[PDB]
Amino acid sequence: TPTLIRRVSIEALDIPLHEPFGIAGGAQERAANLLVTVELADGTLGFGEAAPLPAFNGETQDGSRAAAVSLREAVVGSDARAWRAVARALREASGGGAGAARCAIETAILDALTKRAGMPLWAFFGGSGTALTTDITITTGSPERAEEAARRAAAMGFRALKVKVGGRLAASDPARIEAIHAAAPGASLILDGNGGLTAGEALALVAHARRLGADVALLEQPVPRDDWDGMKEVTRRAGVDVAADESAASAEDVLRVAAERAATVVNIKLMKGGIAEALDIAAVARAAGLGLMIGGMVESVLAMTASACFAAGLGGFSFVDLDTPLFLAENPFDGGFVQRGPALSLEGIRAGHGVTPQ
Amino acid sequence: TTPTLIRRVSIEALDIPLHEPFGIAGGAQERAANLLVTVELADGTLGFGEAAPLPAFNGETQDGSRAAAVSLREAVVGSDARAWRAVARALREASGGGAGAARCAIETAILDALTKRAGMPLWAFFGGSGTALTTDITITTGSPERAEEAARRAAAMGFRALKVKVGGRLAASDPARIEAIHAAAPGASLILDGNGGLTAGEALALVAHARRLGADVALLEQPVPRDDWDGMKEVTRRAGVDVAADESAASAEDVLRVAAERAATVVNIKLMKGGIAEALDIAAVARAAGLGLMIGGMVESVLAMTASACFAAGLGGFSFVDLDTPLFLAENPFDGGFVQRGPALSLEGIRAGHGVTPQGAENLYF
Repeated sequence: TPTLIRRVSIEALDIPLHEPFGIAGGAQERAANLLVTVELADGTLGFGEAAPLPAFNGETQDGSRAAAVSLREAVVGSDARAWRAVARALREASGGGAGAARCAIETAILDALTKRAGMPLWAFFGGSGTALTTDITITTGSPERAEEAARRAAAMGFRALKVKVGGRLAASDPARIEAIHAAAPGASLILDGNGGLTAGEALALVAHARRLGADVALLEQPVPRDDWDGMKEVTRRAGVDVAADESAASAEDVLRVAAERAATVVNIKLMKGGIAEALDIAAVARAAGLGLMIGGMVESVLAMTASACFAAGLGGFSFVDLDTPLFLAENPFDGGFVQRGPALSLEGIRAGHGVTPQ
Repeated sequence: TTPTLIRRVSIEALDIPLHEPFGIAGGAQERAANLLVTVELADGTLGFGEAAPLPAFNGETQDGSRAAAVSLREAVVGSDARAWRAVARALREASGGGAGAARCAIETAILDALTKRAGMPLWAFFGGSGTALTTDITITTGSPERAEEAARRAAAMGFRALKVKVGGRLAASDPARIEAIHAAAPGASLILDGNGGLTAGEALALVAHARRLGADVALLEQPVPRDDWDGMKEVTRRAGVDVAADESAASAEDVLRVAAERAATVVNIKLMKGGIAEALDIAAVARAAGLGLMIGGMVESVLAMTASACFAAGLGGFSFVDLDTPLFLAENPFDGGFVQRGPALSLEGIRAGHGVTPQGAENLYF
């Protein structure tokens, strides 16, 4: 059987970070990710990315590697056509953990499966469209640096801006939103708390934004997941859409998020629990009445093209937050999406997710 | 020219004789009055689908479905088969969520063409969790004698699960019907299917009867009508066995509600109620909500049935398989599909699409 999985290889994917559009970078961070290569018995190669992020859920580069080395056995000798069974077997074999290693494996599998079929991964997911419009992140920091980044972004076509708020440097938030809004007044704002706010603090921030004139399109995970009360409060009161990220870790979370009104939008990420889980979270969310958002960790072109294919294929996504390749200094890959400012195009992808290592 | 654009959709009569009429709660089908939909791609790939509307189930007819497909042609012809979800979304919107059987035919024919030209079996497309299923078989309305008979024949062929139709014109039969069945197939699990032609009162009593005869009633299926939500709730609470929503679970939305209201513990998913896209969403909401999954159908040939088996076996996770209508048809106008060995359905020989091919047509180009 030409689809049996023959080998799973794992190597470093260390990709330097820079600030988009020229600006002064600083101390030089790197995205410490992994490239997973799945090889079928007929020689087909599929490709996936593990982008673990410690600050999001404690997963790490070496930990993901050790994870995939372990899962390797449970995958080798299985049929790639049995993709959902393998994803199940991966889940059982990791105790439900190690979401980024499993994501890399499932992506590599589906990439191999669809590319040998002559099929684009966007079509596999449904091909509702091939075009997305992404937001771009305004990196935390000065009121004056946020001004300049809002300015540059607007200059390259970006009309939707995701602004990190709270936590470290939170006293500056009001000034930041001031400067960003005055710099890019035509621009839409996503206020992303990453669980860093009290309910009261997030309300005051939205209220200040709107009194300025800013179109606040969305308030993202303002309070921590365990603050169900804060999530319900903010959703009830904000008068804008509120997104669950941490509060939407499973399909069972989105039923709860729906039934309690803890948010109106779900941020879905492939890296969190893999493609099988993410496909279920999206159907439950759409059934339950909530808006759909596609996101990611700090991902190269490979993992983001994959997310793009999922979102474009499934259709019906209101928010797209897939800007991470703009923050990368190098690109070790051929193919993938085509970007024109916020405009993302998958028209050109004809086989799997179309990304291949140079 | 893009190979996967839809150049032509045909629709033709698919009339297959039933040996005996297929009796449900107030409804007999004496012919399967279905349609065959053929989608042809620009590269020449043919994809095949089946509309099996069942008037007695939800009011769709052969001719209603035929006219609906024709009205929908523009949402289909000239569209890319790679965009199957956009096509289903556009059929669903131009239909208002009606015309389920026509929409299933079309999405089935598109997916069939998309996968076959790609050399991908449909069960693989759906997830490939397995390639084998075990079907129940149905003991349809009539005397308590032709049921006694039917139950022994099924038990001998290997059927460990029996679905007994109940209610309607002949509901005095049911209590004895179930006696004659348990005695003849003592190893057999039972599904009592009401097709909404009962009250709660009856449903619960009819269970209780069966329970104390020693019968393993494994499921009570939709005993009350679709908009008796209180009755579904009551039977789910007091029955003591699993309850399936069928008529009450036509959208993923209904399934969320069925879960939250505790109106069933099981969902009967059919490709034909709302098409394949609707069905994918319902399966996910159903496992999310903790509901068991049942894969069922209308009165379908080998074509729509194999599509369903590819769906259920690809997805994995199904507790009930009720895919037994080809057993009731006096002919099989198709080659390929699942291989059947009594209750056993095998999909291993399906190499591309659903593997089914046929052995005046409405013809639609542009």
